[PDB]
Amino acid sequence: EVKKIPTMIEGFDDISHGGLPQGATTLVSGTSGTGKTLFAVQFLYNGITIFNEPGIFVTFEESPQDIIKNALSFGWNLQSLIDQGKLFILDASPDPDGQEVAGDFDLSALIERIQYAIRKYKATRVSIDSVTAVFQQYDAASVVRREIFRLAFRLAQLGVTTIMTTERVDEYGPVARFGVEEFVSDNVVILRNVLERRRRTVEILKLRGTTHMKGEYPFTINNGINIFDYK
Amino acid sequence: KTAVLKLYVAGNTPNSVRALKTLNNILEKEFKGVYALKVIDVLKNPQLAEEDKILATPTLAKVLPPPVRRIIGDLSNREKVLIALRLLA
Amino acid sequence: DPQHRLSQKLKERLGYLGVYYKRDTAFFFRRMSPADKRKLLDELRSIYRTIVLEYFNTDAKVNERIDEFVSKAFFADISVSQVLEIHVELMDTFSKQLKLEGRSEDILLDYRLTLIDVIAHLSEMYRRSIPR
Amino acid sequence: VDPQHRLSQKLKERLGYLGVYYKRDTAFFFRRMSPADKRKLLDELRSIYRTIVLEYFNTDAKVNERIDEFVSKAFFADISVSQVLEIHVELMDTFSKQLKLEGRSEDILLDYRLTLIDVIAHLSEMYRRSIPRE
Repeated sequence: EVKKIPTMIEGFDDISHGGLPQGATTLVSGTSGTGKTLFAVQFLYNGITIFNEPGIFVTFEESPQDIIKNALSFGWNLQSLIDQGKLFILDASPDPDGQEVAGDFDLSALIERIQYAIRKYKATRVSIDSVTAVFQQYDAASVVRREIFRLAFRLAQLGVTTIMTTERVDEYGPVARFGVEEFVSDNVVILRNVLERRRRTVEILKLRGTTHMKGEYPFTINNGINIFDYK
Repeated sequence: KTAVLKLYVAGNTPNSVRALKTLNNILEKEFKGVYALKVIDVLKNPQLAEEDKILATPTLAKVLPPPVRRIIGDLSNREKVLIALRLLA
Repeated sequence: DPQHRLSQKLKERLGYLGVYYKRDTAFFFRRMSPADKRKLLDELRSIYRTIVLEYFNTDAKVNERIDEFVSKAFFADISVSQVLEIHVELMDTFSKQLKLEGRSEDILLDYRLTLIDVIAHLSEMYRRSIPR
Repeated sequence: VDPQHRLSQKLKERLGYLGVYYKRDTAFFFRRMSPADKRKLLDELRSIYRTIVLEYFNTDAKVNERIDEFVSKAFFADISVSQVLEIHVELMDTFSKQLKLEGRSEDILLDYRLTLIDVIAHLSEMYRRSIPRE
């Protein structure tokens, strides 16, 4: 009764029985170097090149120019899509000259900027990477938490499908850092990278209100994410 | 001795109202020199917030005197504002 | 249409909440020494000339020199006429430089949008001012 | 000489005749009007601007006084330059589809950009005098 949109990421629409819940937010959590950013880029890249659905990529730590070239490192040319006006990178990373805090605040400007970008470019897919970085660029975890919830609420109302990437502490422990799984709660995907040789896995921990293949499945990073051995 | 400032606010939330109040009284009473303070509602002018990469509200973006710097919050900690207007070391 | 794109730009960047301000009459253009008068005037010329040549370029940020021009125009209380004079003189120079190249002066007409851009911004500061 | 140059000389001439500054009544601002009185104002402005444009460039017209009438209504209603440009654009759009249905060049529309500059220039000078001066 909930509908999903196809990610076209090789093997994911099968383990998830269709893809990502439309008009909702899916967390994609994992330690550093698990392919979260890669997942987030591939999601929008396919949306644009296969489905002609424009996308916004919101970045909280990496600069837009390091997103584009780290994407080159993954095998994709984002600047073309930006030049066609089908992809927009929203720079929500910190200013290197510093930002001094001198009282209490919220993240309203961030939310309005995103909503504005969505409507200006007519986007239906949004990627946000990586929301945990925010908690380290401001020391008020409770307002940061609230604003992340309120952002998810707004993204839903705008009828947009969203991926939020999140850092982990370890491959087996808390689902996401700073307890963001308490507000963005319904849809969680976990990515692990453990040891002979590295083994990478994807797990659909939760997809509230619908069916999905349960447990960990292996995948390789070869010009995209490639999940296998799941019948 | 010239100030060019932009204050990004979010509607008429108490934090924004406080910041405008604090900032106005500092400029008119403890500041000497010429100044122009632009107050922008991000709910009404989002593109302006995109241009300046504003994330939090309220945000105080000093254009002059140089160098360009950002101050976040309702501006309760006034010294951080004074140092920016150069009125205190 | 560049006309529709100036219009949408004005809706996006204008209509501020308010401008609070303090000006010094001693530093108004009309009250400056003859040396300070044209020194101000050379700065305005440079900024506007900078604005015009970067106006139609895709990845440049003309809007903050537009804002720097306007702030500068505002604190000196220069008239709209003086702004128009700056545009006209600059266009005259562009015209005599274009004749030596044997090229059309038709692009100059598009810079009229640039002028409208600047005058709009300057007026909006005044229109959105909160006196006293 | 060039109408851009005598738009220019005309603006310098108008500087002496203006008041040092002006005081408006906020009660008569556009933002405080009923939706009915709002559209009543904008249509008068539309009508006046259309008259200005079509008699603009006519030697034997008194365009400067309809310009003065347009500008006065816009200023005391606190109309923005942005709103004026919107009025111009709609009229130019109307002119454009009518010129294509007649098979004539749309290059005259570019000439009306001068007309717009004339009106907004006057309007902006009024705003420069909207705050106290000396």
